[PDB]
Amino acid sequence: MLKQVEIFTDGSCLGNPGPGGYGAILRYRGREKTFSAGYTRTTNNRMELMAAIVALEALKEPCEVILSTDSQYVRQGITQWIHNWKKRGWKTADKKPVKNVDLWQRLDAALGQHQIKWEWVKGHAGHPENERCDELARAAAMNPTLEDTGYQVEV
Repeated sequence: MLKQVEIFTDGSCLGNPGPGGYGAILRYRGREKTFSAGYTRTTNNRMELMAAIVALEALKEPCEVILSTDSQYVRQGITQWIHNWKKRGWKTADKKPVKNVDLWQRLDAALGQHQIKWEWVKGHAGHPENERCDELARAAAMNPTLEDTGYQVEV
């Protein structure tokens, strides 16, 4: 049994907005849990964030996690923006709510309990687990069954 929770995530979208989905693989306890769902109308950025949310939300106690994803948007958010957005109450410079604040806040809450180590992989050089996420995300977007409630053409 691994001594660290391993998480792999990916998200895909056919349009902007368009049908999209995510794939997440989680290695927790002695199991391998796979999560995937497609949404009728959403975006690539929101699916990549949803991948990470559902995997962390599965975590029932404070863990030491290693998250692997080739998503620029999650990376950008986590390394450059998230800190600053909390200091500014989740608003832009022109004082509006940040884009996808709904998901970034959800993600923020989900990271809180954990000791997380981020692994940013390049698309063409991920582990066998990242490729399966991609494949899952792509298949989910082809048969979408959920509604992305928080999506807005708007804010």
